[PDB]
Order: sequence, then C-alpha cells, then structure tokens
Amino acid sequence: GFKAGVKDYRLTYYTPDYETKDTDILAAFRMTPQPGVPPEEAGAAVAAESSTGTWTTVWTDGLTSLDRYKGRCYDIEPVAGEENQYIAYVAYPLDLFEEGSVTNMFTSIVGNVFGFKALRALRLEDLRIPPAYSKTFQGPPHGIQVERDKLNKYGRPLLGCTIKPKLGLSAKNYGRAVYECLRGGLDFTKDDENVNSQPFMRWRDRFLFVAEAIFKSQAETGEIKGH
Amino acid sequence: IVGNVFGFKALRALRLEDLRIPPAYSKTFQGPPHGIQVERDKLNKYGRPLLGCTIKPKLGLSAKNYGRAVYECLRGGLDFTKDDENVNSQPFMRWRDRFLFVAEAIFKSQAETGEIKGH
Amino acid sequence: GFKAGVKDYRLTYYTPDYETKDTDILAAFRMTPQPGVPPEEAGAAVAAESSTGTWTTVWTDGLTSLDRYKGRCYDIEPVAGEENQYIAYVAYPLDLFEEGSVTNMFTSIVGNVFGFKALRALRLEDLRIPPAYSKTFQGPPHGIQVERDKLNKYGRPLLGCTIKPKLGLSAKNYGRAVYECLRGGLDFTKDDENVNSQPFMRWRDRFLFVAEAIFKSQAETGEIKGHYLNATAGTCEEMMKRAQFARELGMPIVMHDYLTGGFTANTTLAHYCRDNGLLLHIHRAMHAVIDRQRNHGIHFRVLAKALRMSGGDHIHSGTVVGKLEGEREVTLGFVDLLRDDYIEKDRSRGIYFTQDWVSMPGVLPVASGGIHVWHMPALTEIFGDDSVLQFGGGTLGHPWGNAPGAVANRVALEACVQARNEGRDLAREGNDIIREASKWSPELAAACEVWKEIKFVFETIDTL
Amino acid sequence: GFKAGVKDYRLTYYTPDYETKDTDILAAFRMTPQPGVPPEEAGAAVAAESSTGTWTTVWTDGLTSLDRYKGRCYDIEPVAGEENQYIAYVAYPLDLFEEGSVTNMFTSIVGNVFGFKALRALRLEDLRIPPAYSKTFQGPPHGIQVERDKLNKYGRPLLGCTIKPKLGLSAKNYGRAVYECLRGGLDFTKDDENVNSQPFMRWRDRFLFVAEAIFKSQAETGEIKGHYLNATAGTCEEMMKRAQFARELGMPIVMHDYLTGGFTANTTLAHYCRDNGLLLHIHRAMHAVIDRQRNHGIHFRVLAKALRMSGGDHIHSGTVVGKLEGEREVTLGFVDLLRDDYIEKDRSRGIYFTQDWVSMPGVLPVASGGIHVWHMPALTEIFGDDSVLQFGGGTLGHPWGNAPGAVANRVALEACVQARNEGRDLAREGNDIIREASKWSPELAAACEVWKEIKFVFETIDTL
Amino acid sequence: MQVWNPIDNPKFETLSYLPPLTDNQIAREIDYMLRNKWIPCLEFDPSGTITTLPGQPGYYGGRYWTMWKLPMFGCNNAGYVLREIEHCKNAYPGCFIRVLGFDNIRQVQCCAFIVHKP
Ligand SMILES: O=C(O)[C@@](O)(COP(=O)(O)O)[C@H](O)[C@H](O)COP(=O)(O)O
Ligand SMILES: O=C(O)[C@@](O)(COP(=O)(O)O)[C@H](O)[C@H](O)COP(=O)(O)O
Ligand SMILES: [Mg+2]
Ligand SMILES: [Mg+2]
Ligand SMILES: [Mg+2]
Ligand SMILES: [Mg+2]
Repeated sequence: GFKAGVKDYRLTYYTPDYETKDTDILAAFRMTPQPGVPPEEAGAAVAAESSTGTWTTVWTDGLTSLDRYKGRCYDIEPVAGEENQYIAYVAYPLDLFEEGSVTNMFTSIVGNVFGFKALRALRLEDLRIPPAYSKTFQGPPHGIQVERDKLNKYGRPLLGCTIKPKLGLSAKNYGRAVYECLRGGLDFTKDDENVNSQPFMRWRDRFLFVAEAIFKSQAETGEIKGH
Repeated sequence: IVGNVFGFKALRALRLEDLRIPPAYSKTFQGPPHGIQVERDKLNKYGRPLLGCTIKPKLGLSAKNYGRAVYECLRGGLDFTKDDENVNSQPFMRWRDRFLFVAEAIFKSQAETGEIKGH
Repeated sequence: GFKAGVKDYRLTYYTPDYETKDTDILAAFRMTPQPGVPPEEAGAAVAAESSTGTWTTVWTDGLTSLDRYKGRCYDIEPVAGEENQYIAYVAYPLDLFEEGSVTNMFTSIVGNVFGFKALRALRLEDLRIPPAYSKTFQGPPHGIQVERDKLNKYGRPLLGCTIKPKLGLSAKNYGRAVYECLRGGLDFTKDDENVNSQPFMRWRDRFLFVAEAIFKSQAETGEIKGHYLNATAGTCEEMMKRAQFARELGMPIVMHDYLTGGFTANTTLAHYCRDNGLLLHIHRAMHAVIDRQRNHGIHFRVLAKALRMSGGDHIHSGTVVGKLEGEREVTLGFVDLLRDDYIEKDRSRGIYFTQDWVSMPGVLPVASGGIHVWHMPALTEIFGDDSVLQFGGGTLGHPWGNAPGAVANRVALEACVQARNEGRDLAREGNDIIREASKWSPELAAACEVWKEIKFVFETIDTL
Repeated sequence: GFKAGVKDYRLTYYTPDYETKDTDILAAFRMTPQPGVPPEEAGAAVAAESSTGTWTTVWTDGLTSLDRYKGRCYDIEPVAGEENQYIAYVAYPLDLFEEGSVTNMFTSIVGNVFGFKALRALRLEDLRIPPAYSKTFQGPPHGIQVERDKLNKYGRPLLGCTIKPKLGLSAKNYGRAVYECLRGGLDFTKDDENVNSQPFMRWRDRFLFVAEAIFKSQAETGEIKGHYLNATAGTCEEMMKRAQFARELGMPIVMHDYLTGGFTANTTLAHYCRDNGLLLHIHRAMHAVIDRQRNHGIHFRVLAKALRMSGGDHIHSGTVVGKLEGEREVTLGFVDLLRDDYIEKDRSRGIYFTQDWVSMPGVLPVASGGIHVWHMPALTEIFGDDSVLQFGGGTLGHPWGNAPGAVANRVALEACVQARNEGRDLAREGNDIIREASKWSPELAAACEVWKEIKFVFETIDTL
Repeated sequence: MQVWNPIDNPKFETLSYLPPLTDNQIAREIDYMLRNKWIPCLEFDPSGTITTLPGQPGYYGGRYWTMWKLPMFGCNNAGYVLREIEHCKNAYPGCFIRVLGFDNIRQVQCCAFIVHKP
C-alpha cells in the first residue's frame, strides 16, 4: 500500500549485522547527540539524509528497488573519557558516484548533514577508497622517480628559498635578488602566495626578468636551477 | 586576508565578522547578470511570491520515470521544478537524454494551461 | 652473477602451487604437442613468450624485479577421448596492459605464440576480465532499456527486412521498394554489407531518396519507422563525413562492420554516436575464417566479449535452423553473456569461469538468414521477448508483391505471442497455430503453399 | 513471367565456355564438398552468394540487366592424391568495386561464403589485379631507391637490434641501453610490439630520452643512425598526436601494426607520412591464426599484395633457419612479388597467374626470429643485397657487454661480403670463412664458443 | 491478386492486426500479468498524433498520456481492475484508453494495448 505519514529512521536504516563487500566506500564519524535523543536515531538519520531519504513517505518509491541504493550504519562504539560522544560507521554502494570527478564525491557526504537541529557537533576522520574506483583517475603527472631523473640529483634532500618583502618591490629589483641567491648554492626559488598581478608589478615583465637571471646564474656554476 | 593567520601557535581561536568594500573597488566587477526587475519583466509575473518543488527520491529513478513526474507537477499550478544537488551523471541515468525527456514534457505542460513554466 | 647460455623454461615459468589474486587475467588453451616434447615444456613455453623472456639469457634482468612481471602456468589436465591433447591455464598480472585499449590486449596474448615450431595446433576458449579493468571503458552507448523507451515499443520482438538483389539497382528504384515494405507493417529495413559507393549508385544520392520515402510512409500509418544507413569507408576522414549528414537530416541509426574496418575505427565512431545521440548496428563479417574448425583459431564467445567493451547496440548471432552453421547448446550459452549481469560456471554449455559485469548495459541479439513463415513457432521459444527477426528473401518472393508479403509475416507473429500467454505449448503444437490463422487471412494461405517442404539439414562440424 | 519458387544454381551460374576480359578480377579456391553434393553445384554457389543471388526468386530482377553484373565459374579441375578435393576459378566484373578502398574487396570476396552448411573446408590461394584497378591507389610512400639515397648507404645489407626484456624497464634505463648498442656499429634500433604506454613507462618520457641518446652517438662516429618509435593507439585522435611530436623532434621513422589496428587506420597514416616526409615500418602480428593449416584459411602471398597497395616501406618476411615455421621454395616465390616488376606463371613456386605492377615502387623484406653469428653465411645467399637483418637476443647476451657484442656481428658480415665477389662459394664453404676471421678479432672468438651447437630442426606442416 | 487499402487505415501497435478484441480475451491477458508479479495502471488521451523537430534525432511529440488515479500496489484479483474501466469510460466518453504494466526489478514496462475507441 501507500499509507502516507511520518515514521522513524531506525526502522529502515539501522542494520547491525551487515557484511561489507569489496566494492564499497566506508567512512567514520564522531558525533555529539542533543539531549533527549537515542544514539541509534542520530546514527540512522546521518545515513538516511545522504543517499536517499526525507522527512515523510512518498509514493514514487514503489517503482524501484531500494535495497540496492541505500546507505547503512553497521557499528556504534563509545569513546573513552567522555559521556556524550560516540563513533559511527557508514557504507555506500559503488554505483552512486560519477567516475573521474572529485567534486561529486564531496557533495554526497558532507553536503547537508552538518547542520541538523538534532546535533551539536560532527567531525570526519577517515575514508577507504576501493581499488575499483581509483583506476578511473589520472593521478600525479610525473611522480617521484621521473622527477629525480630529469634534474639529475641523488643522495641528499633539496633546498629552496623565498624572497621576503611580501609586497612592495619593483620588477628589476625583484629579479636582481634571485641571481645572488641562485649563485650561492641553492636549488630552487619561490614566489609568494598573494602575488599574481598588482599596479606595482605586472606579470609579463617579471617573467622576462626572472628568465634572464636564471640563464646567467646557470652557466657560471654548471648546475640545473629553477624557479 | 585569510591565508595563514588562522594557525599561529600564540592563539587558540579566531573568527571573522564583517567587511567594508569601498565604492572605488566594487566598480571593477560585473555583478549579477540580470537582477530582480529584469527577471520579473521576462516571466510576466507580478503581485505574489513564486512557488517551486523538487523531485524525490534523491537517487534511483530512470530517465523516463523522471520526466513523467515533472508533467504532473507542472500541470497542477506550480511555477518551477528543481533537480538535485548530487545528480550530475551516473550509470542509472545520463544527462543528454534526461534533458530531452524534460524538454518534451515542458512544452506539453505549457500549452494546456497557457502560462510560462521552467525547470 | 651473470652466466651466458641456454636454459629450460620449466625452471622459471612452471609454478603449480600458485594462488590466483583478484586482479589477474586468466586464459585457457587447448594445445597439441609435437612428438618428443614433454607436456610441461610446451605450457611453460607458451606463457614465457607472451609476457617476458626470450631464447637465451640476458644481463639486463638484474636491474628489475622479475617476480612481479612474469606469467605463470598453474594447471594441466588431459582431455577425454584423445592421447595428444591437453588443457592449460595461465595467469597475467594487471600492470601489463594499457587502460582503455582493446587492440593492446589482443596483441600481447595472441601475438606470436601461434607459430612455434614445437607445436601443431592451438585454440583459445575463454577469458576472465576482473572488475578493476572493465571500469576504464565506456561500453554500449544506449543499451537495451533506453532503446526501447525512445521507440515506444513493448511486448513483442521487432521485425525487419533487407533489399535484394545485392548489387545492380539504381538510386531512384532503390528508394521505391523501401516505401512499399514500410507501409505494410514492418519496423526496420536494411542495406547490405557490400554496398558503400559504386559507379551505379553514389552515397549522397541514396540518403535523400530514402529520407523522402520514410516521411511519407510514417504519416500514413501512425508509427515510428527507421532504416540502417551503411557508413563504412576506406579512410577515417571519409567515414566521419557520412555520419554528419545523417545528423543533419534527422535519421536515428547507422551501421558499421567491426572486423574488416578494425578495432581502432570502431571506438572512434562509438565515441561520437554517444555525444550526438544515435544508434549503432554491428555486422560480423569474415568471422568464419578464424572460427569453425575445432583445433585452430578463436571461439566466438571470446570475440563477443570484446564488442561489449568496445561499443555497440545490436549484434548478429545466427539461427539454429537456417542455411548457416549453428548449434543450440552453445548458442543458448553464449547468448547469456550478452544480456545478463551475473553468470556462473557451467561446463555443459562451454563456460569455464565466473563473470560479473558490475552494472553494464546489455546488447540485443539478432537472428537472420534463410527463414520463412513455417519457422516462426521455433524461434519465439528459443530466444524470447528481446530479439530482432529479419526476413530478406521471404518478403520479396511473395507471389503477390511487397506490401501483401509483409502483412503475412506480422499476422503469423502476433498469433504466436497470443497463444503463449494462455497456457499452450509452442513446441508440440506448432503446425496447428499457423493453420487456423490461415482461415481468416487470405494473404497467409497464399504464402503457406509456395514454401512448404524447404528444409536444410546437414551434419555438424564443431561438435562441442 | 515471375513464377515464384526455388531453383538450382548451376542453371545460371555455371558457364564452362567463357572468355575472360582484360578488366576482370580472378581468384582460385580449393574446396572439400559435403557427401551427397555434385562438384558443379558446389562451385556454382560460391559465385552466386558473392555478387548477386539468394535462396529463392525475386520480382525486382526484371528491372536490370542481370548478365552484366554477375560472377561465374568457368573451370574445375581435380587435385592429385586426394578424392574429395578440387580447384575452382571465378571471374568478377570491374564495376563491382569502389575505387581506392581495400576493405570493400575483402568484404565482397570473403564475406559470407566461408560458413555454408554444404561445405567442410575452403582456402583462398591467389588473385590477379588488372592494371586498370591498381592505378587508383597511392602505393608506398617512398620505396626502395629513395630510402638508400636519403640514408646514404650502398653495397651491403643493413643491421638492427631490439631491446630485451620485453616489459619491465624504466624510462632512463631503456634510453641508456640504446646508446651503447648504437655506438658499437649497428644502424637501426627497434622498440617492441606490445609497448605503447603503461604505468611503468609513458610514451612522452621515453621519446625525449631516446632523442637525447641518438644525438650523442651520431657525433662520435660520424654516421646516420635511427630508431623505430611505436605509434599504435586505441583511438584515432591519439594515434595522430604521437606522430606530430616525432616530426617536431626531427625523427626519421615510425612503426605500426596493420592487422590488429585494421585497414582503415593504416591508409590515413600512410597519407600523413607521404605528406610530411617520414618512413613507415610494418609488423605482422596475429597472422598465424589465418595461415598455417593447409585446408582452411588464407595464404600469406594474398595478404602481402594488399599491403603493397595500401602503403608501406618495410615488412617482415620471416627466416628459414629460425624458431618459427617457414619454407624455402615458397619464400623465394613470394619475395619476387614484393620486389620485382613483372612476374611470370610458375606452379613449382605457388604462382598461378601473371602479374605486372606498371611501375610502382617495391618494398624491403626483413628477416628476424632467433639467429646468431653462425647463420650468417647462409642468409647472405638466399635474400641478397636488399634486405634487413635483426639480432635481438644475439647482442644483449654476449659475455662481455653491449658494445663488444655489436662489433662481432659487424665483422662477420663484411668478411662474407668480401669473400663473395672474389669467386668463392658461400654454400659449400662458410665454416672456414668465419674460423679465419676469428683469428685477428678477439671479440668474435669469444662469441664463437657460447653458441656452437644450437639448432632448430622439426617437421613441416604446410607442405606446399 | 489483391491490393492493400492505403486510404484512412490507421493502426494502433500491438494486437492491432487481429480480429477485434472481446471479453474473456481481455480478462485472460491480466491473469498472465498478475502471476508474474507486475503492477497494472491506466491512461487516457484525446488524440493519438505525433510530430517531429527540424534537426534533432530521437525526438518526437505525443508520447505522454494522463494517469487515471495511481498505480495499484498490492492487487491480487482481476475484478478491481475490470471494475475501474467502467468509471473511466463514463466520465470521459470521447477519449482513448490504454492499459500498462510495470516491473521494478528491471525498471521497464511489459504490456500495452487499447481497450476503447471514441
Ligand atoms: O547477406 C545475406 O545473405 C543476409 O542479408 C541474409 O539474406 P537472406 O535472408 O535474404 O538470405 C545476411 O547478411 C546473412 O544472414 C549473413 O549471415 P550472418 O550475419 O548471420 O552470419
Ligand atoms: O621476440 C620477438 O617477437 C622478436 O622481437 C624476435 O626477438 P628475438 O630475435 O630476440 O628472438 C620478433 O618480433 C619476432 O621475430 C617476430 O616474429 P616474425 O616477425 O617473424 O613474425
Ligand atoms: Mg608563504
Ligand atoms: Mg536538496
Ligand atoms: Mg546480408
Ligand atoms: Mg618481437
């Protein structure tokens, strides 16, 4: 039947006898329930409002199978040293995510459950990415070995420096201070986080002035340098 | 403004409250594309607030059943109809056909009541 | 140290105590050794020349770890009824293949091991693709459900036809026989495999005349009709110019051959059909040169599990009762690997491994070749409610024409789908359902007499 | 009239007194009829089911002239030594084929006739291409004469090598082993068939290191060197992106596989190479699945002619004394069809028809597959002065390293070339030429001991 | 010989080439549906015509009809389905009526046929 109305979350979203598969995503939460609420109700409400759920019953749920598209909470344990804090575990099916996108993964887990009126705190701790899901990404461009081979440097860690008048220098003076640091023995040199383009120093000439000094500082010692 | 100062060892808390943007700095931006008056003039709706709805369940529906439930809602008297935050493209339903199935229903629902509808 | 010389293969490539992982690729061979060679030296040699290794020792092998890049043989079992034939199993790691390429997988397995001087025969039977490798492909553009939803057709198998003679017709006379067949009650109609562009009919003068007839025939009965347009060419540029005109005209489906065009041009077309919203029909040609004989070549159940990963919506499957070779127990076994989602091991139907497709859309089988009306209550019972039936010579050979010939293949079909949902057996009583319907339709009795005792029966070669 | 019904094939498709024209395509088949079928009804069905015809009669055949568009069989002769084997001849008109496409010919000739229920075997042997049809193709990009002029090398055959192990090396170790081999005296250097792009080594990284290694060895000896770069991909827009980078770096040669990538993708690459001045090398993979057995499949001499019209410069032809099968009288027979310009009929070498190529450039055969230094005075007598010799495992297996391993191979060839143009015989002698040259070179005596009694002798399957 | 009539001869899909449907033939097509565990439904619409678009493949108009009340979740007898076809044909006597059937395991329809014409 239909029987429109309002029911609980635990009656459908709490299955503490479930065996995880090898193509599932797992997460761990830490929560502080609001006075007057059983821990299981909050643990079930966290999972329901993330995959498929609302505050009432709808008639369009009979046209599809809901036992292969839901999220489940299968474990609750209490923390040591407190009285109102617990740890919960959730499992998600594989086919709820889009291949090759990270923005879609974050939208389905930390989207809305962080502002419920029945909770006072929440924190995410860890995740488990299955090997069947990480093969659809590209990963780092080069890595580690391909980076050491290109620069021809083995044995010791690397070095670097950053120019530190944070803002206020011109272009020629900014380019001058790089030569005197690279000719000393360092390997790299860094810009700054808040330096893109400003009325005292534009980018298209800073690039040229840095490039001019890089070549000069390289032919005097005989080593590869960068910035 | 806030890149590093939030993690100093000499502090235990920090919160930002308000900002003041001078008029000489906000003139270099574009701002909203249309606004309020232009949006209201195009849809020919005055006097009362607007109405809308969203489709549930969040995930699990096919492409034709998704389009079927929009026509019924739109022919009843509503104005808008929203997708969902976590529905982009998934094995059970892709986007290029969901677009077509929604577009087919919008035209049918619009020519029966004689009002402008969207989604 | 480093020692130069020649050693055996069994000392490195034979480990019969190895436990397979969950990210490996498995294969099974059926080989016949050469007189004077132990059976355990041929299996090792097969696996030691498809992944790594050569006929002598080299010094550059000390710079890498060879215990994570080799292929191993871990089982041997003799066949029953012979004395010089065996079955071997091989395992391959995952880091040896390139993601998203099918032409790479074949090159590294069936590349060179088929022409050794120490063997007389070899045949590949099955494969196992792990779920960690299938997620890097795209798969079929639309599938099964999305294709039925667009055309608004439910309940019964579809119908189709093809135009004969194969070659010789003009461009205007070719578009006139389509309208007559389509106004009779058929759903599809098809070109031919070898009709691309010839001096008697060019490719741009046929599309217009077909499109003109489709619109006229569609507005007279009130149903959706279609037509497969061939798009094979001799260059990858001429092929992409014929698929852009159909999009402009508003046609819903195209056609391609995936065995003579190659495994590279097929993926390019499949990637474009998905982004422009079309349907793809696949014809299997030059497939009997590799199959047929039972002691050399590749089985079709392996060639069919690559098309699903490459891309396609329809596929030819053949008929058990017809003018071309086929067997029942093998067809029933390899038809389940095209539509289902989880298959289990069964040696009575040819399946060796367990396969799951983790929610990938299926494909629609197609049956064609030398059939007429009397064969109808034997094809519904085998395939089911998801198939395509094609009659090429059984429509244009009717003694009354084309339009009357198509009203005879639809009445004879809608009378079998109605006697089934009542509790009547379609096997024992098959000549009594097409003898009562021929008493109120004058166009079926006129056709039940021309072909009445035309049966094809011969011996079978590939006996399981 | 119409008279719908079923008739025989011999009544229309068997003309035993027909005179061939000068614009026709001819073929020869070898078939094994099923018990209870006349020989004349077997050869009349292959012609019928290849150009025009079906299992019944149609009314649309009256609108065209059928005896201007049909194929026919005009000769049947029996084989000697068997009682159920014959040879048939078929003739095809010219207006049945599209100009400039090789896929159409294969789709029209070997399309469906290979899986009939009335036959148990079939094999294609030879074809004849009229000059009026081969003028519409482009042919090889450069040829033989232009390559020698561009590389500035005359007098002796060429040399090459390939890197082992097949898979497992890194990007820098792969590049450092090329320089040692090139500085020793070799000419070319080859990648490997199953090396496109993998997690342990990506293509763009390997290209740069190979390019850097090439330049250093060229300025130290003062000769032109090269290296083959694989350009096989899984999609078309990826294959055309790996050639532009090679052109940008100024590399002279690339590589491709034409049997797993398909025929459509090969012509585009040939056109690009012609328009941008590169060289092409062809590797034959997955060719033993169709060849080998002598009662089913396609011969290699047919598969070789299509490559000449499609486009290429090098091709693998195999050896006679290696680890892979091959015969002498057949190899000598089909080398001429690749190199020459006018070949006459000869049944002692497998040739059935007379062929002329009306001035199209030839190609260079390549020998490989497990040869060492002792085999040199037997390979210079078969092929001649126009060939390429490759040693894969005979170079990286020398007891002293890479660079000393190439000097031993280079010296053993210039001693055989010098001893030929003096009046000495290379067949009866040849175990004495090497033993005299191994007295002033300490790097050849060290190699004449590791491999001294290694031979590969087995029986033969394809006995002419 | 004989000629098919090409003037004013529309068809309506499945089971439209047979003699007209009668009672005890409609009630037997619903028993077969219920013993496979499927859900019936109803629809109606005044005009069954279709249109197209200039250059958009796979687009047609006139594929959606109006739903009577709601799908019947939990029906077990063929009486309540045969008593609801009379209320619909007494309120809208100038429209077509079509019967459906759903499946939730595979999410597709399984049956469709007409039972009334204006
Ligand atoms: O060319 C033909 O003969 C057909 O059009 C059949 O025509 P008819 O029905 O008029 O004989 C089909 O291509 C064959 O069935 C091919 O067989 P398959 O693809 O199943 O191997
Ligand atoms: O192992 C290989 O595959 C080879 O590199 C030979 O290496 P080795 O010389 O080191 O054995 C060649 O590809 C084969 O000759 C192919 O045979 P073919 O071209 O004759 O078909
Ligand atoms: Mg900083
Ligand atoms: Mg929401
Ligand atoms: Mg055909
Ligand atoms: Mg090789």
